[PDB]
Amino acid sequence: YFKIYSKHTPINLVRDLPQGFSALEPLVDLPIGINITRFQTLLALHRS
Amino acid sequence: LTGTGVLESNKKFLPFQQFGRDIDDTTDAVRDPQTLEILDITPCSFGGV
Ligand SMILES: *[C@@H]1O[C@H](CO)[C@@H](O)[C@H](O)[C@H]1NC(C)=O
Repeated sequence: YFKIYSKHTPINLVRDLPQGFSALEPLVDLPIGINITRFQTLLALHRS
Repeated sequence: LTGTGVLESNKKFLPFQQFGRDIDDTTDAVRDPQTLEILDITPCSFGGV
């Protein structure tokens, strides 16, 4: 089971992580049943 | 989940949350399927005679 927990926070700090506490609500539980050892972040390019 | 008790509540459950637990860890509220409402479970009256 792949458990994904999520939390969305409005912040106004410029560079680093704000210091505080926010509990992450569970977002989804996926019955994927696969071996995971590596992960990748997906970004979006901007073209002009 | 089986049990005995009397089934309205004012507890603001979060959407993921289904049931509720007291200090004793006994279930105090549950979310019913089909209708999604939150029912407070209070143990039936008992005591010494
Ligand atoms: C059946 O249950 C689902 C969730 O458990 C609920 O969304 C749906 O409204 C229910 N349908 C009826 C007819 O009770």
